[PDB]
Amino acid sequence: GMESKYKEILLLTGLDNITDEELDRFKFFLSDEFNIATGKLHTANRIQVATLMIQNAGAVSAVMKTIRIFQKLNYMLLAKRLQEEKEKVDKQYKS
Amino acid sequence: GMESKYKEILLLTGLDNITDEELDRFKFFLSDEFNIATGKLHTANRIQVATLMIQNAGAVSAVMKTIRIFQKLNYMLLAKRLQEEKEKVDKQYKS
Amino acid sequence: GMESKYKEILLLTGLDNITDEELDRFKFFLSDEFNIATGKLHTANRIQVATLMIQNAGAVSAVMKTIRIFQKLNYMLLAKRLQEEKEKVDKQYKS
Amino acid sequence: GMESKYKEILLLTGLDNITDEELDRFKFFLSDEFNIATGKLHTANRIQVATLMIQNAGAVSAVMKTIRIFQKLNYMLLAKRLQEEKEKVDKQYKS
Amino acid sequence: GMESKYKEILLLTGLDNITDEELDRFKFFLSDEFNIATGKLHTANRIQVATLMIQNAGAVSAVMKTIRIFQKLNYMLLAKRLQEEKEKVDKQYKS
Amino acid sequence: GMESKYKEILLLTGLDNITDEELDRFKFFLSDEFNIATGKLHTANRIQVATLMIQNAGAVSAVMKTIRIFQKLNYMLLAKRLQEEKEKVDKQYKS
Amino acid sequence: GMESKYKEILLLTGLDNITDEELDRFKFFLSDEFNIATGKLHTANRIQVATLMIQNAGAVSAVMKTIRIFQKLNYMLLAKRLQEEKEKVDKQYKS
Amino acid sequence: GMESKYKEILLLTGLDNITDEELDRFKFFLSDEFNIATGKLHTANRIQVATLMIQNAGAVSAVMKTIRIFQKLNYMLLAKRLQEEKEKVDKQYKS
Amino acid sequence: GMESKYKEILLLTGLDNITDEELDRFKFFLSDEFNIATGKLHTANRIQVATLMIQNAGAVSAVMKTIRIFQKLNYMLLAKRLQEEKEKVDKQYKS
Amino acid sequence: GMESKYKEILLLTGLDNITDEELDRFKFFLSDEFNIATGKLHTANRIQVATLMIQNAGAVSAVMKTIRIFQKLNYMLLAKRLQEEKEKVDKQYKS
Amino acid sequence: GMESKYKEILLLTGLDNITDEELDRFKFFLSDEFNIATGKLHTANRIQVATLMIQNAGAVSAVMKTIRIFQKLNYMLLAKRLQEEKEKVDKQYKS
Amino acid sequence: GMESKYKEILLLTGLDNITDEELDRFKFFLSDEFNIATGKLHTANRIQVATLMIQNAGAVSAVMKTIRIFQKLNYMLLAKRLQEEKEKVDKQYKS
Amino acid sequence: GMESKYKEILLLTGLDNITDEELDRFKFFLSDEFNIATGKLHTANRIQVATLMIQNAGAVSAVMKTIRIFQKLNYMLLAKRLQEEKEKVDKQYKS
Amino acid sequence: GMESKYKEILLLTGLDNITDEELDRFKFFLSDEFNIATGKLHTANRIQVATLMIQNAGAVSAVMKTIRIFQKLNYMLLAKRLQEEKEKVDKQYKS
Amino acid sequence: GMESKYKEILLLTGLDNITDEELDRFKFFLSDEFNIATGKLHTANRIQVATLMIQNAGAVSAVMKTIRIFQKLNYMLLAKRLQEEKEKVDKQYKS
Amino acid sequence: GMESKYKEILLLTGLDNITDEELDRFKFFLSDEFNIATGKLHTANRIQVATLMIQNAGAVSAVMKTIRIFQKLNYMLLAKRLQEEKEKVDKQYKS
Amino acid sequence: GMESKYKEILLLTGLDNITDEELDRFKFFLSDEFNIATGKLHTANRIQVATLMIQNAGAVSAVMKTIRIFQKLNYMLLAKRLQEEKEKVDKQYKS
Amino acid sequence: GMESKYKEILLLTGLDNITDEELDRFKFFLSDEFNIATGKLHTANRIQVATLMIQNAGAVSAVMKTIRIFQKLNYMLLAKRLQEEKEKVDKQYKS
Amino acid sequence: GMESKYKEILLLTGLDNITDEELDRFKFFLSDEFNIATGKLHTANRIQVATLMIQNAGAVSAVMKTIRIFQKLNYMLLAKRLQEEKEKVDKQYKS
Amino acid sequence: GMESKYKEILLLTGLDNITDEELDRFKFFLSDEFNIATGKLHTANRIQVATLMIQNAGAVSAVMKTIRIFQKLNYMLLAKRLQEEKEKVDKQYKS
Amino acid sequence: GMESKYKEILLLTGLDNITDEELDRFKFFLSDEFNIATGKLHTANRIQVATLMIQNAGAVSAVMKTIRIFQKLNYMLLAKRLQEEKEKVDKQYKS
Repeated sequence: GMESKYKEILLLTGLDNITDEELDRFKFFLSDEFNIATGKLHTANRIQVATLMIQNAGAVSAVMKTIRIFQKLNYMLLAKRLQEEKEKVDKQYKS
Repeated sequence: GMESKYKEILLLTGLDNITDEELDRFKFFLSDEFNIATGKLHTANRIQVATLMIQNAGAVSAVMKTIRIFQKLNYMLLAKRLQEEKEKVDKQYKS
Repeated sequence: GMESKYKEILLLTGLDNITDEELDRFKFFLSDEFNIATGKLHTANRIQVATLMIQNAGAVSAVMKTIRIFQKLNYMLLAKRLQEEKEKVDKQYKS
Repeated sequence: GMESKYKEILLLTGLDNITDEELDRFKFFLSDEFNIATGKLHTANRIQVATLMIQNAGAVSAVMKTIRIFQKLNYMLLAKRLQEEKEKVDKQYKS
Repeated sequence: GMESKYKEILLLTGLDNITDEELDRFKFFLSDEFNIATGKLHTANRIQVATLMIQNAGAVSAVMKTIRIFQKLNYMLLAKRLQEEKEKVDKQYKS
Repeated sequence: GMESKYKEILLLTGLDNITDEELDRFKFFLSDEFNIATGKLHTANRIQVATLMIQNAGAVSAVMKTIRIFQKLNYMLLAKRLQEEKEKVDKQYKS
Repeated sequence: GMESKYKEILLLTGLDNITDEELDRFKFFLSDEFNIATGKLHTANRIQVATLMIQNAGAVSAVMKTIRIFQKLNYMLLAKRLQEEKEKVDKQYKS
Repeated sequence: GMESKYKEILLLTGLDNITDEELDRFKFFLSDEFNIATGKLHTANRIQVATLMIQNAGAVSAVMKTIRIFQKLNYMLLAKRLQEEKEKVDKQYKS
Repeated sequence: GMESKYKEILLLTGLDNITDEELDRFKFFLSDEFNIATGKLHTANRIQVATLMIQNAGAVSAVMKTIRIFQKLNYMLLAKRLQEEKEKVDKQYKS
Repeated sequence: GMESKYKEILLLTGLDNITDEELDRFKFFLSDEFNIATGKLHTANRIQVATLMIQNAGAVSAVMKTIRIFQKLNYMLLAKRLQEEKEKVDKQYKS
Repeated sequence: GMESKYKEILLLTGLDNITDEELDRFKFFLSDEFNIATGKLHTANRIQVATLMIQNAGAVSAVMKTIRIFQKLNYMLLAKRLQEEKEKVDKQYKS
Repeated sequence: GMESKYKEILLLTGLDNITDEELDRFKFFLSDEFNIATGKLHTANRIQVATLMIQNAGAVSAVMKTIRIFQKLNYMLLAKRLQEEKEKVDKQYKS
Repeated sequence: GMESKYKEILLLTGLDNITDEELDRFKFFLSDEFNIATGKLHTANRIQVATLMIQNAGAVSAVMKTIRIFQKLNYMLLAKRLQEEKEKVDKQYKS
Repeated sequence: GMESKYKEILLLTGLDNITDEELDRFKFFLSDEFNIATGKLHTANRIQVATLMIQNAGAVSAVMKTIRIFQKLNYMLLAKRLQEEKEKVDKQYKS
Repeated sequence: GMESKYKEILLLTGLDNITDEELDRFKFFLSDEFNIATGKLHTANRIQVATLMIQNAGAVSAVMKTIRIFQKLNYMLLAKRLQEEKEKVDKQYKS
Repeated sequence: GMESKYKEILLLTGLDNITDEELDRFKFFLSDEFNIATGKLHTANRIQVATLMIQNAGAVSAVMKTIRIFQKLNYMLLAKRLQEEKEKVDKQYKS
Repeated sequence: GMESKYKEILLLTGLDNITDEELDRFKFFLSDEFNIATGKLHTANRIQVATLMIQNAGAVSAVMKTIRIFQKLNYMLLAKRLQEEKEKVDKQYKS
Repeated sequence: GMESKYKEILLLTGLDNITDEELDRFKFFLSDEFNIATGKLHTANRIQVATLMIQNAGAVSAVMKTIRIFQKLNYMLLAKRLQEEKEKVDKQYKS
Repeated sequence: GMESKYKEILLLTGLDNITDEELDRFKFFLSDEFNIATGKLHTANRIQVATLMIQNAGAVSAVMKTIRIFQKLNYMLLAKRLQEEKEKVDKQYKS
Repeated sequence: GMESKYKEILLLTGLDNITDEELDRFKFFLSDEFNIATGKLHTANRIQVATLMIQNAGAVSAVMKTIRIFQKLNYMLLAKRLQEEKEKVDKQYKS
Repeated sequence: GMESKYKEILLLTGLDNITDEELDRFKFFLSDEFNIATGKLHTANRIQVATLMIQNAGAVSAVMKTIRIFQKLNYMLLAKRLQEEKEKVDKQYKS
């Protein structure tokens, strides 16, 4: 169930709140944290980006490295919100 | 039929009468009343904004929260007009 | 033959004269007059919109409800032109 | 007959009213409610999605979990409409 | 001879005018009107679908239930055309 | 007579409702429940598959293990339908 | 002479109109109505099947049980046609 | 010799120019013009179809009813070509 | 000499032009026109079939009942050819 | 040879010079001039459209009705070019 | 009389229900249970096989070893049926 | 070749020399000289405007009516230049 | 020896190079050139076809009429090759 | 050997370098140069197309008419390449 | 029983969760781990791929090398899931 | 008795588990291990193949060379299963 | 090799250096130099434009007419650069 | 033994690694290297193709001409692999 | 003794290695080398064929003409093997 | 093993990192380095492109010419990365 | 890791701090330092500009030539900041 909650955190809170140019910055910094080939990243939307991130690193490190890339882009609000949702889920299932 | 009348109130009277900068203020205050992800709000036009509002909260609370956000922006004329159209429709179908 | 004339009225006079944003308003008000599922309306062009309207309500009520939706959008010129073409065809075949 | 009515609710009201990107979000959240292998979900259309949902969980829990996934995606209008149609059918055959 | 005319109505007017996705919707709603096993419906074309419908319910109830399923799919134009052809044949041989 | 009813359940309800790829999955899981040599399973159709299953395990355990393999393939609808038909026949002749 | 007419009904109308897979379904359901050993049914053609049916139950119960097995296979058209030919012969010689 | 020329017209001009799906439509409309049992039509190729048509109605009415069925399928080009070849042969031997 | 000509008509034109399955249909319908015991018909070839037909009914009624059985099997071409050869011989010796 | 020249006029000059949306308008107006079932028109390309037009009305009336439909779509340049090529071929072979 | 009943069990229930390839498997496993020379088994039919089995081991051990060879071939249905008939005869005459 | 020269006159001299607001005036006066649907004019650039003008009236009347619309907008310099280029081409090819 | 060379031409070059469907076309056109009864042609292979052709018309007219039937089937390559081999043998023994 | 070189020219240089839509144009223009029945052309691939062309006109006129059809489709590069390879082979064996 | 559990792991968890393009990558990397001839891999589906893998290396090394190839394709989620299911089965039967 | 057990291993485990194409590969590699004339191998089934192998090399070397040929065909699963059954029988009778 | 160098000149130097609106001007002037149907030009990118130009006129006249069209559009810099690269290649291979 | 090794090279390495369309190209080029009649090549599989090649030219020239035909089809990898296996066998037995 | 060795060469190596269709080709070419009446060849098996060949020409010319007929059928492998065995026997007894 | 490493370099590092338009440029420059027919390149994806490159030139020259084509497209980063991976593998296995 | 740090320097410090007109000056001076085709530069944003710079020259020379172009534009502050970040990274990883 923690997989599903990290899917909702990653897609619904994280990727849905960034704009299109911010999505292009995010795809510009995916290849330095994930070892994902950029040739399918180049035209992906938010759902395919979440599918490549969860598929290529797991949901836990997908959300954690999403926080890391959002801190690379100086998006302190969204990184703070993903840490709040992530700690609510870690409180939810790790306790 | 009340759904269609609230669609005409929301799009035709409400959103079509605000300008582009006023639309950007409106999108700036959508996220505090609707729980809509802003990443698709950022480049939406009036029709897509009405589609996200009606889709994400229903037409009744969409128009009512439109009145509320227009009162947050001190647009007393448009909020008064949406209350007039809304009470004409509530008189039309609720009686 | 009246089917073909109402096809020419609907596509050639009606839908071809509205712009793209006006087409999006038109698709925003199709679901309140036609019981058409919007999931295929969302990316349709004018030909597919005319195909769904004629397919889902017939050409006669398709053109008549096109006049009705154009009067919902306050497009009095195009609604007047569709009534002129529609009465020329009704004069043509109904007499 | 309740199977057929839940088929009409699921395909006609539920899946036909969501767009293509919303369908991709829906497929992104099918695997957390259904235990359906995603490799055939990835290129399915609405009919094949309804066939996998009804085939893999039954029509009743298919429509009920459709309401649940639509509430995960914050689609309160479509979830409300599926609850209205579902309660009309449960009133129709359960009474 | 009425069998042959209902074959021409069913295949030529009815099934040949629906598209491929509409054929998949039609096959999705065959099992609720015909008691036909879907395992051979899944890859059938229009001719094999007409053969299973006429074979499994007769041509008269095949065309009549084709009108019924087309009214389930909100295809009012094709259902109206099948009622026009069906009443021309019933006028042709029943009178 | 119970042999004939389980033949109608197995062939008519069970095997006729699965598609061709689902039949290939079913043949892929026959060898783990039946001790049937796969060399004649590889090109069999539904009738020859039913003949090898009834011939190699009897009709009762053929239908019961059909329910078991359909539950291995997560086909809850068809397994539920075979349990409904099987309990109608067990009610029919065992009572 | 009624024997010859039931031979023409059974072979010419009944068995010649079913296909090869339908013939295999028919042979799959012969053993539940006729007490015929299946070891010679397995490779028979339509003429040998008619010879075993007429030889093992008579032509009258052969055609009547052919109608019964065709109603087991949901072949309502062919069962209706065999009842029409059978009642034309029973009208022909029984009156 | 007219038999051989109508064989060349039927097989070489008529049946060889229709595709496979058009052949299945043709077999779907053979049973309404020829009184041929469909159970051997179902898997026949063009040569066996020509053999059943010439065998069951003669070559002259075989080609003439081929023109009639091609006009049922709205194949005006092939029906026109078969009338041209048929009138060249009737000019060839009838004069 | 008319006996020899009807032998050539029966064996050379009639029985040699039907195939093996058509020969089995012919043997299936010999017992209704000839009062021939089928136990020697079951493995006969065309020459032994002609010997039993000419031996058991004479050559004239053998060829005439061959035309009758070929019209029972809807073989209008071969029945027409046997009537043409039979009328050439009846013209040859009866005039 | 005039058939081949009208094929080159129809495919090479006529259909190859219209764009994809213009092809969809053309398919939208094929059903009013040709009695072609639209269910195969819906996904056809230019070659299959030319095959259905030449197959269903002949090449001469195919090109002439192509000029007529291009004049329905106000494509005066392409209709003028098809009349120029058509009159060059009619000058070529009719004189 | 028990000899005759075991003859009816062996030939009528046992050997008549196996197919030709199953008969060849049965002959392939006769030489390991009966000490029968295979040179006359190689072209025998079911009657000659039953004659060699009853002649070479008696009817009782013929039927019992038939059950044993059918259990070698995993034919649990036919072995179960031969045990049912064998126990009906042993109940019939041994009690 | 005169078609190409009028294309160079229309696009290169005529439409490329007017500004964006002048292009919007030009599109505002296209519908009174060309019978072009304005819904695609509304967002066209100079190349698409030239394509709709040449496509919908030919190059000769396209350039001549371009001169006429430029004289409606009081653009005497550009209308004079298009008459100079047009008379250089008419001198070039008409003499 | 010319008989043997025409046997090698007919079987080895002619009949061995045509496929199975082409062999069925060839058998479909044997009866118009050879007066061979088709009832043994229907299941013959290439060797039996060559035996009936050489037996029923001689090897010389067998190969020459093979060229003629191959020219009826528009097989210009194989007819050209049989004319080349036939003229090599006629050069070989006729000179 | 010239046959083999023209096979390599036709298949390897000619047909392998055209795409799928270009192959459909090529099949659309085969019937005007070859007298090949289109019913087997409709689903052929490049190898079967080369087999029908070489089989129905020889390799020399097959390649030469391939150049002619490629010049009908304005494929000057591939027609030039086939003329270069064809003249290299004609230089190779004709000199 | 461990064979059956590794079949369910390989087909149900492993191959059913990868998409079609991912299946083509998987087939692209089968030949480097299995010594399987690719000529039958090229058009196989998931069931035939699982049959060739289990047939050509056993189920244990089939699943283990499936994990290895999924780690070659950087599919860490599916490789982790196959290691979880594989260790649940090794815990299930190895302990 | 070891002869009978190796017969059950060879036919039941070995040859019955390979498919038809795998049987043709097996027959393709029989002649390199057995000195069996292939002219009777070419149309044999599994029982006749087992009869020629046991007849021509004995059951022990028949099963052992079956393992060897299955290892030539890279069928490691079936070769492993035949070694398991062979070592169970060698444990059974050699100890 | 000169073909490859003119491909690099045309795509890399010529078409890659023009913008999107300049590409639309270029496509607007392709039809006056190439006899290319514009219906596939309308949505092509630079690679498909280069493929249609090289395919429809050869690489040499493709680059030379590219220089000519660039001089029609007054692009003296790019036409000068294509003449410089073209003369470097003509110096490279023509000397 | 060299015959067996060249059989394993030809079937296992050579023909099993080419796909089905590549097999059809291979059969298209067999007739230019082997003097094999194509009428049995047309429906052969890889085993029958290897049987005709080894039967009609020997295994040594079969593998060597397989390398030659694979170099005609530009399959440098498979031709290189067959030369590697062929030189391993020639090293194995020729030294 | 040379008679016996040529019997073993002819029957065991030569005739036993050809298939049934190849035996029919061989019988088709026996009459051109042996002056054997074909009426007993038509149903002979390999042993009776060897008996007629050795009886009608001696064993030496029987084997030598067997090589000659196998070279007529392009069976270079079997002709080479018969020459190898024949030269081993001629080395065995002639030296 | 070097073949597998160059497969991983070519597909995983090289082709997966280029986008779709870059893939179309790559396919535009494949025909100048590989002698691959472009008709199957035109719709290939990255896996089929890698299969044609490795199949048509080997993996070593496939990767090396991939570096060469990437240097033709000025992709210095990807060419540098393929040289780094290629030298890591050449260090891995060549040392 | 130095690649990622130079990506953050180039995009985050360098390109994000210049305005839109300064970005147009930067694109105006990219073609003199990078050999990048300007046709895709013309509408690129900062992310696509960074992708073309890093893709076309590497990250190190991308940042260094960014400093060089910023010194061409007299942007001494941003060039100084990029030298400070670049020397912090060169201190970070080069020491």
